[PDB]
Amino acid sequence: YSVLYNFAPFFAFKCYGVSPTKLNDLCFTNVYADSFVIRGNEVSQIAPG
Amino acid sequence: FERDISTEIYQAGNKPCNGVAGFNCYFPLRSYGFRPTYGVGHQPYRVVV
Amino acid sequence: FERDISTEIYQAGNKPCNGVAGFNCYFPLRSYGFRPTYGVGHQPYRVVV
Amino acid sequence: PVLTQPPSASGPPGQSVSISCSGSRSNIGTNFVYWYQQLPGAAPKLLIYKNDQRPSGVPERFFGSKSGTSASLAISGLRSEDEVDYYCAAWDDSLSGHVFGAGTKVTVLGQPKAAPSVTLFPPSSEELQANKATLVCLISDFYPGAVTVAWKADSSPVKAGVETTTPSKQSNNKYAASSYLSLTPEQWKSHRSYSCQVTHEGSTVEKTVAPTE
Amino acid sequence: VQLVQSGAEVKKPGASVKVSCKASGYIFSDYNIHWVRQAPGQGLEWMGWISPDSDDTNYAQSFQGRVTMTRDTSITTVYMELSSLRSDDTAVYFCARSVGYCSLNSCQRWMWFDTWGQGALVTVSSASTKGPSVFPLAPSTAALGCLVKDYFPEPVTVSWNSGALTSGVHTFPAVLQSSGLYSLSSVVTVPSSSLGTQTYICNVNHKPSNTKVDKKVEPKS
Ligand SMILES: *[C@@H]1O[C@H](CO)[C@@H](O)[C@H](O)[C@H]1NC(C)=O
Repeated sequence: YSVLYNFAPFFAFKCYGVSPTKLNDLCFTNVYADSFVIRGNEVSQIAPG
Repeated sequence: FERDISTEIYQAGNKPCNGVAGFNCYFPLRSYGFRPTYGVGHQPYRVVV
Repeated sequence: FERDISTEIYQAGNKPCNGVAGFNCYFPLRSYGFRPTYGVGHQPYRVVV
Repeated sequence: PVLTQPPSASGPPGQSVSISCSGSRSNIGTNFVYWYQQLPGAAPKLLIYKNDQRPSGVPERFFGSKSGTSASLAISGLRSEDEVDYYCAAWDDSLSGHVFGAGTKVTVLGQPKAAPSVTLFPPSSEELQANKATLVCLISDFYPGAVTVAWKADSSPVKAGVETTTPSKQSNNKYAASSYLSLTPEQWKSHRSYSCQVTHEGSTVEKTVAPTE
Repeated sequence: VQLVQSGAEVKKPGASVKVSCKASGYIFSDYNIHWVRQAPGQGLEWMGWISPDSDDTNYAQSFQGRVTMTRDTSITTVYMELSSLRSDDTAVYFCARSVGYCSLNSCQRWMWFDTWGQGALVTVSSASTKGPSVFPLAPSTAALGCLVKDYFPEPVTVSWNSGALTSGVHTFPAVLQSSGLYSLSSVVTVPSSSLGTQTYICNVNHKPSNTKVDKKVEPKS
């Protein structure tokens, strides 16, 4: 994840879990990576519940 | 966490639509428009989760 | 047995943050939404040791 | 301290115009930013809370965000409610309290030009018998407001204790200026005549009436 | 909820002015209040916050000693007073209620003014309270006007022919005077054939003075 923070300043980075800096201390096996494009006025309602 | 793709026209009521576009049958896919004229609130963000 | 009070921002990335926060460096303090509309798992318990 | 914003920013309807709000190290960036709008002659209300969201009753049309030590707001569609002013707000530690912005005015990008119509009115005999006389001459039905009234006693302008108001919006989207000047009636009696030639846009008009008529 | 408050009027400088805020509907034990001011044509400014259920208080770094505070929890109100008023303090005052509850200094970050109270413009000036003086006028279609002078305090109501004349009325905004008093004018538009054939009446009423004055405008040859 050290090569993640060089892809322009972000807009929203709120999370409901572990820190991005502590991702290297815990070793994983399965993560979902899906992406899409929405208008910038509709980013706000992407939230659990 | 599930994907869905379709092309059949959605019927909002009791109108039988099987390829025709009535006043109650609308196409369920609407596209954007992305031009530099639009401001910050109407621009595409590559939202990845 | 060590109380720690500090309003400084904690950096969580490669960039050094001194007065900017929101994307990569966060403020270390979060508040409680103490409302009486919850059940029992979120009520404020007045704990003394 | 205060927050530096442009005094005005305008755009044609149907597109998006933005407002900037700079901030210092302690004013913003380490804190959250809120925005308030106010209808003219009314109470201000919340626009964006917690730097991203909006309260109930405020539509999806409004949008605002911040990146570094500055914040930006985006609107899209200027029809009837976005002609009001907007304010940028935050919290800091130097003043230990809420510090607010200066003020931002947003307009739209339309009325035909109206020539000024000044009507001077001489005093009645009831004022002549009561030892009172006020020099009055008023300008109305003009757009845009650029009037400049002069108290000329047929030889030179007079400027001493001049009471002049500001033009205001009437019910017909026009302006109505006013200016009064109270003197002793013997000075008016010594005057040969009187005229208030208003200089609006360059179309100077003269309306001379006799003191005795 | 509704946030009605009582304003004040023009007053002598250096005196004490009382402005109160009423809370209705919601329970007045759990929400802080905030005081702000708005000069005409200027940005807002912050005063401080006062808890309703405690004597909690705090002021800004510039307005410390000229401000006090009083609570009336039985009346379910708060009381706001100003001592040693200034010339450039003619500002509308808002009883702003913030959502949540904060008394700590570090709590103020998450606070937005959820609701506001409608304000009344408080002004400070000196002039004896007396009835309006109507200044007679002659016409220059030729129009005629009605001039009223030294009315105190604001506002005044102008009526033509005791309410019989409604068409053609036109009022003017109030002006400032160097002596501290106020002036106003009312000019109507009449046809050129009815200056002497039909005579109109100009009337004014001032409800603080509780008196009525009438005249009879006559065009001069
Ligand atoms: C993205 O890929 C292109 C492909 O050549 C490259 O030129 C560009 O530098 C890449 N962007 C970043 C931020 O590395």
